[PDB]
Parts: sequence; C-alpha cells; structure tokens
Amino acid sequence: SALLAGTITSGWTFGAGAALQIPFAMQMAYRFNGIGVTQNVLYENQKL
Amino acid sequence: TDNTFVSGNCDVVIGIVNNTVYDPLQPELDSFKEELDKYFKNHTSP
Amino acid sequence: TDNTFVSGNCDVVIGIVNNTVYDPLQPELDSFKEELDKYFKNHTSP
Ligand SMILES: *[C@@H]1O[C@H](CO)[C@@H](O[C@@H]2O[C@H](CO)[C@@H](O[C@H]3O[C@H](CO)[C@@H](O)[C@H](O)[C@@H]3O)[C@H](O)[C@H]2NC(C)=O)[C@H](O)[C@H]1NC(C)=O
Ligand SMILES: *[C@@H]1O[C@H](CO)[C@@H](O[C@@H]2O[C@H](CO)[C@@H](O[C@H]3O[C@H](CO)[C@@H](O)[C@H](O)[C@@H]3O)[C@H](O)[C@H]2NC(C)=O)[C@H](O)[C@H]1NC(C)=O
Ligand SMILES: *[C@@H]1O[C@H](CO)[C@@H](O)[C@H](O)[C@H]1NC(C)=O
Ligand SMILES: *[C@@H]1O[C@H](CO)[C@@H](O)[C@H](O)[C@H]1NC(C)=O
Ligand SMILES: *[C@@H]1O[C@H](CO)[C@@H](O)[C@H](O)[C@H]1NC(C)=O
Repeated sequence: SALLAGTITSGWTFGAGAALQIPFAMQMAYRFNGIGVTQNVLYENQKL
Repeated sequence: TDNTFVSGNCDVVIGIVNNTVYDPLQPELDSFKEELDKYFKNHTSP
Repeated sequence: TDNTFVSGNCDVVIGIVNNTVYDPLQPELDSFKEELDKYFKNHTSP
C-alpha cells in the first residue's frame, strides 16, 4: 500500500528521498517523455 | 518560445490555463521598428 | 545562442573565460538594416 500510494501520488521522487507530489496525468507525461513520445501526446489523449 | 514547443489548440488539454508567452524575437524587432520609424521621420525633414 | 544557454553573471563560475558569442539572428537583421538603408537612401532621390 505504501509503495503503491507513494507511486500514484509522487511518482519516482520518494525512491530518491522525501516524496514530491505531482498531478498524475502530468507525471505520465514525464513517463511518455522518458520513452520519447513527447508529453503533449498524453494530454491530447488522456481520456483514451 | 525558446523554452516551449507547441501542439494543438486550447480545447483538448484538460487543465490548461492562460498566461502570456514571451518571444525574444519580438522586442528585438520592436526596437528595430522604432529605429526604422525615426529614420522615416528624419528623411521627411530635408 | 542556438548551441548554448545562460545563467547568472560571470562572478560565480570559477575558471570561466571571455570570448565573443555569435548571434545568428544579428547579421540577418544587419543585412536587413543595409537593405533598409538603401530604401531610405533611394527615397531621397525622387
Ligand atoms: C482564457 O482566455 C481565452 C481568451 O481570452 C478565453 O476564451 C474566451 O472566452 C469567452 C467566454 O467563454 C468567449 O466569449 C464569447 O462567447 C460566445 C462565443 O463563443 C459569445 O456568445 C459571447 O458573446 C462572447 O463573444 C471568447 O470568445 C473566448 N475566446 C476564445 C479565443 O476562446 C477563456 O474563456 C479563458 N479561460 C479562463 C480559464 O480564463
Ligand atoms: C573578461 O572581462 C571582464 C570584464 O570586461 C574583466 O574583468 C575586468 O577586469 C579589469 C582589469 O582587471 C577590472 O578593472 C578595474 O579593476 C579594479 C576594480 O575591480 C580597479 O581598481 C581598476 O582601476 C579597474 O577599474 C574590471 O573591474 C573587471 N570587471 C569586472 C566586472 O570584474 C576580466 O578581467 C576579463 N578576463 C579576461 C581573461 O579577459
Ligand atoms: C538625419 O539625417 C541628416 C543628414 O541628412 C543628419 O545630419 C542628422 O544628424 C540625422 N538626424 C537623425 C536624428 O538621424
Ligand atoms: C589552474 O592551475 C594553475 C597552476 O598550475 C593556477 O595558476 C591557475 O590559477 C588555476 N586556475 C584556476 C581556474 O584555478
Ligand atoms: C528605387 O525606388 C524605385 C521606386 O520608387 C524603384 O523603381 C527602383 O528600382 C529603386 N532603385 C534602387 C536601386 O533601389
């Protein structure tokens, strides 16, 4: 629960130190940006 | 605009807000407009 | 400027050095100023 709750609310940031909150949709944008599909492509399809 | 890319229009992005985006080309050209218009003015003189 | 970004004045970076940094926008506005001058100069002759 703590690993999962930490993840859905703070992304990777609790894995480095204190948790830093981030809006999920945006976070997923950083993810998409990490696999190189530029972050707009998430927000342009967030519902899908 | 040197920090930012563009894609699509202000209907699709959930939670998008309103804010100016500054373009450093613009006042680099606006100082070129006032440099220009003062040469228009002095050329009317002679 | 297309190759480089900026932060702060030079008082902070130990071992920093001085060199002229080229702006590839500038001679494109200088050439457009010499083109502009020509229009200003010709507009005197009629
Ligand atoms: C963010 O800034 C936008 C641009 O100023 C703004 O959009 C404008 O919103 C108003 C109100 O919805 C629209 O007003 C018109 O609405 C209808 C036509 O669609 C007419 O019946 C009205 O008489 C009136 O003319 C503007 O046309 C609209 N402009 C654009 C370009 O979208 C947003 O509302 C702003 N949002 C926030 C959160 O501040
Ligand atoms: C790179 O450029 C720097 C700025 O053009 C330059 O720093 C300047 O160096 C001069 C000469 O040492 C200083 O001249 C003044 O020095 C003291 C005050 O600091 C006064 O007593 C003197 O009378 C004289 O006015 C400038 O003050 C100094 N400018 C700054 C902002 O620190 C560097 O030396 C240059 N470096 C190289 C490698 O070219
Ligand atoms: C305008 O042009 C004349 C030359 O025709 C020059 O003497 C004068 O200094 C110029 N003044 C300005 C404000 O550019
Ligand atoms: C680099 O080392 C030399 C001594 O070999 C010294 O004079 C110089 O000031 C040093 N440069 C910096 C930026 O510390
Ligand atoms: C000068 O301006 C006139 C229009 O007024 C144009 O026909 C002519 O080609 C121009 N000449 C030069 C060298 O700019």
